[PDB]
This record gives sequence, structure tokens and C-alpha cells, in this order.
Amino acid sequence: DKIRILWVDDEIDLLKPHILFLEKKNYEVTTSNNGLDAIALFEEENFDIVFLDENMPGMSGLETLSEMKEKKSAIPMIMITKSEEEYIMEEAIGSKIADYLIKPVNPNQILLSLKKNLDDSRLITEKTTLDYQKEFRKISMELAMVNSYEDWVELYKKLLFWELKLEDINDQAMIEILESQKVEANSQFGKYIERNYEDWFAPKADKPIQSHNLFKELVVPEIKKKDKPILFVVIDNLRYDQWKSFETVISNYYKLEKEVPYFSILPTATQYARNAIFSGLMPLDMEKQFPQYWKNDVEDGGKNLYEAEFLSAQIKRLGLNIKEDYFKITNYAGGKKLAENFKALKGNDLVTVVYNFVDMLSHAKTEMEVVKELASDDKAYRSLTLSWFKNSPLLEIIQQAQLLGFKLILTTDHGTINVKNPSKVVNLRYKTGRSLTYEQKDVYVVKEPKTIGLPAINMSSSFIFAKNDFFLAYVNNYNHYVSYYKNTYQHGGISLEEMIIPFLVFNPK
Amino acid sequence: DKIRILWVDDEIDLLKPHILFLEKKNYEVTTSNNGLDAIALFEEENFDIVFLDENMPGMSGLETLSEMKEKKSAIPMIMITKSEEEYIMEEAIGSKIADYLIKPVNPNQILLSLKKNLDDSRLITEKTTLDYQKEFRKISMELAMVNSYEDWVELYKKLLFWELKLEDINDQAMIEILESQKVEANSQFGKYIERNYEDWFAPKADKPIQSHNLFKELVVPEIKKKDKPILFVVIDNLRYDQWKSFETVISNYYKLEKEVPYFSILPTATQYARNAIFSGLMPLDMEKQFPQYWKNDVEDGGKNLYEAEFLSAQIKRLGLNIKEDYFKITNYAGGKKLAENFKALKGNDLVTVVYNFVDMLSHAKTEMEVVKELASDDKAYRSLTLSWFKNSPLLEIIQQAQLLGFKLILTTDHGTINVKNPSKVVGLNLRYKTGRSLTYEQKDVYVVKEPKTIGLPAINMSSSFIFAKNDFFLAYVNNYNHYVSYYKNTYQHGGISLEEMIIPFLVFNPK
Ligand SMILES: [Br-]
Ligand SMILES: [Br-]
Ligand SMILES: [Br-]
Ligand SMILES: [Br-]
Ligand SMILES: [Br-]
Ligand SMILES: [Br-]
Ligand SMILES: [Br-]
Ligand SMILES: [Br-]
Ligand SMILES: [Br-]
Ligand SMILES: [Br-]
Ligand SMILES: [Br-]
Ligand SMILES: [Br-]
Ligand SMILES: [Br-]
Ligand SMILES: [Br-]
Ligand SMILES: [Br-]
Ligand SMILES: [Br-]
Ligand SMILES: [Br-]
Ligand SMILES: [Br-]
Ligand SMILES: [Br-]
Ligand SMILES: [Br-]
Ligand SMILES: [Br-]
Ligand SMILES: [Br-]
Ligand SMILES: [Br-]
Ligand SMILES: [Ca+2]
Ligand SMILES: [Ca+2]
Ligand SMILES: [Ca+2]
Ligand SMILES: [Ca+2]
Ligand SMILES: [Ca+2]
Ligand SMILES: [Ca+2]
Repeated sequence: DKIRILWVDDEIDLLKPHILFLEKKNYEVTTSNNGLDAIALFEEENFDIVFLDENMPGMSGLETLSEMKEKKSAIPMIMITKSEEEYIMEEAIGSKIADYLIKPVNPNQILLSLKKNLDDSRLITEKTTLDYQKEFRKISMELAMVNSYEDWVELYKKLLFWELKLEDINDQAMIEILESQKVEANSQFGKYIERNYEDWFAPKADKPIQSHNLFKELVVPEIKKKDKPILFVVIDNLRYDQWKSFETVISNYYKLEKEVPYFSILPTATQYARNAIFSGLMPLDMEKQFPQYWKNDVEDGGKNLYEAEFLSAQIKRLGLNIKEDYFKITNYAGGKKLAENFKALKGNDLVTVVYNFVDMLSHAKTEMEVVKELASDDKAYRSLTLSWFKNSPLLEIIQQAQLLGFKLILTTDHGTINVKNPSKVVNLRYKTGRSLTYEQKDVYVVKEPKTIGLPAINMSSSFIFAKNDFFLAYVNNYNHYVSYYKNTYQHGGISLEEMIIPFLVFNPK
Repeated sequence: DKIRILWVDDEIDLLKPHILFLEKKNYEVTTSNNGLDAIALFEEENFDIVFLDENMPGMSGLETLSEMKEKKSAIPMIMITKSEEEYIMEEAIGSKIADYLIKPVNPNQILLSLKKNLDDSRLITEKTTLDYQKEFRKISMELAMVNSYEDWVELYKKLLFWELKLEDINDQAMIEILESQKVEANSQFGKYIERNYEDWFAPKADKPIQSHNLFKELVVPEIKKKDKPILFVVIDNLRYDQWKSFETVISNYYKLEKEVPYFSILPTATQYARNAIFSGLMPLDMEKQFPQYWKNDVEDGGKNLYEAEFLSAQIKRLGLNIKEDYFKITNYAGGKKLAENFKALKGNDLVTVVYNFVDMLSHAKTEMEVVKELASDDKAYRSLTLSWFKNSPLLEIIQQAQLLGFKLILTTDHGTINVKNPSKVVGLNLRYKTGRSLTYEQKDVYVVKEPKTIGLPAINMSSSFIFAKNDFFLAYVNNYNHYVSYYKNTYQHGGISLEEMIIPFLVFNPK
């Protein structure tokens, strides 16, 4: 079927050369010399695109466009006109024109416009697929040369870039090559963490910023500027690719000043990593210095009940002079309440908000059929996250902060990974106990938890952390475990997805 | 701050007129005569936009664009070139060029391109705001004059048009004016239905197409064309504005041929409206002719178990000779199974698929908190619907149908409305009730004490139906305050509103 063009111009007779040109290229052109007759044709037929002149004796192009868009708002409209006035450009852009071509127009300019507005999705698919075909071997060589935490950050950024570009391609071979590069990257990263993690605790060790350093190394310098009040947001369980998915939404309100990828401590779980952010201490030092607040895995109830108390203690230890408030948002109603009353906080130096909803979406993928239909794969997960963020009380809180001239600091405690591969053992990405059987190739084994700043019941206590996209399955119910936990979002172990996470500073626009 | 343009061309000397033109207009132009140096400038400085020539002795425009997009993918890239190289327009479009201007270029064509790529958001917001300021009074006058079901369809289309444009706007005053017009429209529509609905059942009545007419009046003509096999999709509970939210997604696969608004029967609920689609009979006639299949509200278990049987019987009654199959998808796994095995249906004349949306009314507090975070208001609801459609097995089924050359028919049984105002009932979270001893606020509901007159069943002559008007929800007196706090701002159906009742029927040809 030929592409059907409706061309409205009072001088459509003088445009015969253009018409013959497009008919040679397999376009069907229907001509009209006035807006009113063009509207009648547009109502009766299903054109693929309309060309409009601006200056016509009866209805103008923009008047014709208004009527046509009201009737069928999905059909692309191009203005083709002698008018060079900026006010007409702005009126046409503001009316959602697809393109605006100034006469005299090269017939190939029109052809470009037809291809760009009707065939761009297929052309982007074809071009992206061939770009990755020509790039993927270079990405395998770059992966092979990684030999520092900074190279790991750079390589992760490269994989995220290609993951987002390839998400809608059709070529399964190329899709599986990207999936094989992600598996190899996580396998190498797993080995890197296993070999370096304990050494990173040595005096004057060369190490990335981690959970227990985050507040002192990256938040306090922004506080000491005393330039604007700071809204410090921890979005629980946010992956780097989720941050990338709503980067352009945020930029409507906030201009990115600084981006520091940083490393979650082990295990990559709220009770350890998120408490470490707020305390500025490793879990073992939280147990030693704050026994009234620190809870081990075995103890009852909430594991992050005391973040305000950890934070106030850390602020005092650092000798800061600030007015500071902490909020934990656990549902829509709480978020909406804080958004509507945020102005109360205008005289704070620091407002800290923990927002738990993504964590809720991440285990809702397995448990609620609603979220399961909405988040079947990583593309669907980022899509649902973006829809969430754009319509969330959290973005209303951020817009309120913007109007009050707050600096925005946005971060997370850890990410999550879509687990594929069972690993037998006697949380599905770390386990702690005094008797444990495991596949040693699959896990990072820590026989002496105190050497990596974790608590131990006794000298027999071990930690086990899953690597790659492994999930720790009990032998007891192995087949049912595999069937239930396959393709779910888990955290606690080692992967780029769980461990390398954004720290972002923005100025209000 | 001036807009910062990076212009990469090996003959930036020949472009001086363009640069002076743009500098007069408050643009700051930084020139570079080769890709390598341009990349270094792009890394060090913060450009708003980049202009690239394709044909250069070193790195090409497209090679330069690849390096720059990798570093800062948000910055628009415009190609300004003359080339004789084959397929360069296609290669540049596929590389996500923002625009492609063929030399020699009118300097005003470049200026257009700058405004379109950097100012379009702000200009659409300003124009939408000013146009609605000029339009809203006209919409109030039109609402005042509505006096036919056809006028109601036209007014609804106008409100939908403006609702979609205004959703991303700053001006609270204009947002509240639109919200007040929607409230008034539903109030008047409620009175209109209350006055006219019973007359629509008279012999030879003037009435819109309804649930029980849909298959015979709108689907059979497409079947009798005997042109292509038909995929007939009923999306459960779909609003007009939800169809609008994914219209441009489905156009990648299917070209819209015909769009007919039609009217759900009362109640606007699956058990009545959706069974009527498949049976071609009103619920009362389903009870009379198919007592083995029809279930009343009082009976246990599924209310839509027999749609395949109702449809096969209707097809036989109409004397159609077709190979036809029915599928009801109630979860991800079912949808994925049908998408992955759709080619098995290649020899069918008709494939009917019921595709359930997400449950908007969970009895579990934790699940309702998730739905409210994702769909607190109409904009959030359309956003979630678009994310759903783009990532659903339903779109995979539609793409499979397209590759087999199926015609697509897309419709729904009824919409849903965001409920705001409690209305007490005595004697299910839907906007209708049926009972023999109902207490209700009569001002809030359309009351039908003779259900058989509107093709509904009655247990006995004490049986009544009540249908909520406006944005009312029917609240139980038992635990009233907790009920109100839970169901406030939820998407419900069963009653009278433009959202529940006036719904799309769409016919598409495969691309
Ligand atoms: Br029309
Ligand atoms: Br004129
Ligand atoms: Br005219
Ligand atoms: Br021309
Ligand atoms: Br590799
Ligand atoms: Br591994
Ligand atoms: Br550090
Ligand atoms: Br907690
Ligand atoms: Br301070
Ligand atoms: Br609050
Ligand atoms: Br809010
Ligand atoms: Br070069
Ligand atoms: Br890109
Ligand atoms: Br030129
Ligand atoms: Br007027
Ligand atoms: Br009004
Ligand atoms: Br009819
Ligand atoms: Br059912
Ligand atoms: Br037939
Ligand atoms: Br809530
Ligand atoms: Br009766
Ligand atoms: Br009654
Ligand atoms: Br009650
Ligand atoms: Ca003219
Ligand atoms: Ca967490
Ligand atoms: Ca050149
Ligand atoms: Ca080329
Ligand atoms: Ca329904
Ligand atoms: Ca009665």
C-alpha cells in the first residue's frame, strides 16, 4: 500500500513538479486548493500525512490544522509555506506541526521529511542492530582490559548505553549476544569483588566510595557550601538503568551538577547498606557503638527503624551545625502528605527522604499479577518505573523542593538483578549461618565476617554472597524453588546491577 | 544564557552568512572544521545542540554523531549537508538525527530547526494554555445546548481532546476549569440517560449502537467482506482516553480504517455488557434462551464463563459459515502462551480474544496502595495504560496477527471512572446494585423498579436496579468511614458517565 499524502495549497497547480517527484517515489498525492474542502477529504479518507500552506484566501494553514488535529490528532501534519516570520514558526511548532519547510523547497527536503516522520522507527531498529553488530567485539576487548573499579564503572556505563538502545530491536542473535556480554561482565566483576573487597578495608587502600563513606565524602561537602538547603532522597532499591529511564523527566526541574557512581557494601540489602549510609559506620561498628539500634537477621521486626537516630548521631560526630529532618515514605498517602506540606521545611538545611516504592515494585513483580503483567522483563521494569516516577508523590516533592530553591541529592542503597540460574545450598543472594553447604564457584565465601565489617554469632558464622545472576536455592524444595524464583528481582549479592549505583547532585532550574 | 551551537563542517568558512544570521538572533556558534576536535570541544563544554556535515575528509558526520551521542545522548544533533552517497538520509534518520537540512539551506530553515528541537515543549505549553483560555467558554455554551446522544458523543470527543493536551500544563486555574467542565458534563449526561434510556428499548426507537447490537451491526459487515481473517480483541474495562494513550503505538503495526463510538448497556459491567457483546442478546433474553449459561448476581463463581458458547450460538443464529476460536486471557502466562502459538490460528476466519487489564479494585490494602501510587488520577492511569500496552503479550498477539495479514477489530465492554463522592446503600464495589430491599439516596442514582423494561432480569416484582451517577460510589453503611477512605479515588464501573458508557469500536488494516 502506497503512503497517502493530502496536499492543501491555494497554488497547488504551481507545485506539479513536486507532485510528479513524489509519485515517481510511490507516494499517492491528493491535492486540495482550500482548507474547507481539504477538511472534507481528511474526514472521508485515512491519509498517512497532510501538507499545508500557511497563507490561503479562506482558512489559513494553522486554522485548517486546528480543525484536522481535533478530528484525528494522530495524523502527522507538515507546513510548506513562503512564510519566514518567527511568530508563524512558533504558532506552527506550538500546534504540534511534525515539520515546517520554507518555500522554495528542494523536492529531496520533502522526501527527507516523509522518511523521517513515517519510517524512522524501522530505520532506527535497522541502524541500531548494525551498529551493535560492528561494536560488540570492541566491547568484549574493553571488558577483557578492565583492571580497576573506575574501569568497571566505565564498562557498566557502556553496557547500560547499549541495553537501552537495543531494548526494542527484533534480531534474537544480537539480543542474546548482549545478554552473553552482561553475563561475562558480571562473571568478571564477581571475581574482581571476591579478590579485592577485604583488601579495600586496609589502611590507605585504593577503594571506591562505599555506603559507610557516602554521607561524609559526598553529602557533607554540599552541606558545608551553605549555598542552598538540600533535599537528600534515597530511592530504595534503584538500579542504574532505572535512574537512566527518568533522567530526562528530572531535567525539566533540576540541572545535573555532579554524578558519582559508588559501590554498595555487602550484603547489597537495605538492613546493611541503607543503615551504613545513615550511620557512616559498617554494620559491625553499628552493632558495637549502637546496640540499642542495630538488629541482626535473627531479630524480630523492622531492620531500618532507626535511620533518623543513626543520621542525627553521624551529623553530631562530624560536628555539623544544621537543622535536619528525616522522612520514610512507605505508601502513596504518606508521599502525598509530605508533597502537600513540604513548604513547612523551607528553613531546614537538610531534608532526608527515603522512598520505598521501587523495592515494593521489585518483589510485587513475583507476588501481584498486576505488577507481573506490567514488569515481565527489564524493558517492562524500566517502563513501569518511568510511568511510576512521572506520576509519583516523589516527583511532586522534588517539584516543591525546586520552587523553594533546594539543591537535590538523589541516590539509592543498592540495585537488584533478574536471577536466572539456581545454586543449591543447605534472602536468595546472601545467607548467614554456622553450617552451610554451597557451590563455591557460584558464591563469595566469608568465613570471618568481622574482616569485612559484618557481625558474627560465633567463630563458626559464615556469610555467602551469590555472584552473576545465581539465586541460592534450598535442596529441600529445589524444583519448586527454581520454578518460583526464576526471573525474579533479587538483591544481597554481587553484580553491577546490585552494587554500582548512582549519586547525583542537581541545582534547581 | 544564549543557546550554544557546535557547528562541525570542513568548509565552516562558506557558512559565515548563516553564523552572522544566528548570532543576530542571540545564538552563540562555536565552529570546528573536523570531527576529532569537535568531539574534544563537546566533551569539555556544554552545547545545547550540534550541527554536522556528513562528508568530511576525516571522521564523517555520522561517525562524529556516534561518539557524541554515546557521551551525551540527550543533545539534539542536526545534519546540514549536500551528499551524493547512497542511502545517507536513511542512515542519518536511523542514527537518531533530530533534523536533516539539504544544502544550500535557507538560514530561516535552520532557525525553524533550532526552535522545533529546543523550544517545542515550552511553545506547545504556551499555545495549549492560550488556546484553552479562548476555548473553555465555548465548551461551557456547547455543554448547555447538548440535547441528543450524538451531541453527547461530540462533546465527549471535545473534552477528551482538551484533557489530553492540558494534562502536562502548569496553570492550576485552567486545570480546575477543565475538571469543573467534566463534572458538569457527567452531571448533565446522567440526567440525559435517566430521562431517555428506557425509550431506547421501544420498537423502532432512535438509539445508538449498544452492547447487544455490536457484533451484528459492526463486526458481521467486516466478516462478510471475506477480504482478510479478523482478530477481534475486547480489552476488558477500557476507557476512550486509554485507547487515545496507545493510539500512536498501535499505528506502527495497524492503520486505522474506521472508528465508531458506541454505548455500553446498563449496568456498565462485564457480566451484563460483555456477555451481551458475545450473545447479541440483552441479559433478560440470555436468561430466557440460555438458562444453562446466564448467571444472576446472587449465583456463585465466574460471571463470564460462557462467552465462547454465547458467540458460537450468535454466529449460528446469523447463518455465518466461519472457522472461529475464542480466547480469554486473565494473566501474563495465558497471554504469552497465545502470542507464542498464534500462528496455529492462520487458517481461521475469526479469532476472538478477551484481554483483561490490571485489577484496579483489590480488597488487599497492600495491592490497593500499589494501584493508587500507579493510577491516582486520569493522567497517571493513561501513563500506566501506555506502559502496560507497550510491554503486554496483547501487543505481541497483535504483531503476530499483522504478519499473517489479519484485519484488527479492537473494542471494549465499558470504561471506568475515578469515584470521589460516597452514597450510602443497604440491602461487590461496583457503581450499580440489584436487590429486592435496597435503601439508597434516590438523587444520586438512576432507579429502575421494572428491570425487564431495559432487558434486565428480575428475581421478582420487588427486584430493582440502581446505577450511580456523577462520580458517586455506593458505600455500605457497615464500616462506612473505612469503606469511604479505602474506595475514594478508585476506578469503578457499573453506573452512568461518559467514561463508563461511550466507548470505542476500531477497525484496522495490517501495515
Ligand atoms: Br472526522
Ligand atoms: Br492568501
Ligand atoms: Br477555506
Ligand atoms: Br516550493
Ligand atoms: Br564478552
Ligand atoms: Br559467575
Ligand atoms: Br572512601
Ligand atoms: Br524498617
Ligand atoms: Br555545617
Ligand atoms: Br509529612
Ligand atoms: Br502528590
Ligand atoms: Br577527524
Ligand atoms: Br542514542
Ligand atoms: Br548552505
Ligand atoms: Br466563538
Ligand atoms: Br461548564
Ligand atoms: Br442499533
Ligand atoms: Br469469569
Ligand atoms: Br459468512
Ligand atoms: Br495509599
Ligand atoms: Br419485574
Ligand atoms: Br427499589
Ligand atoms: Br450495609
Ligand atoms: Ca498561499
Ligand atoms: Ca534497599
Ligand atoms: Ca564537506
Ligand atoms: Ca555511508
Ligand atoms: Ca469489563
Ligand atoms: Ca418492581
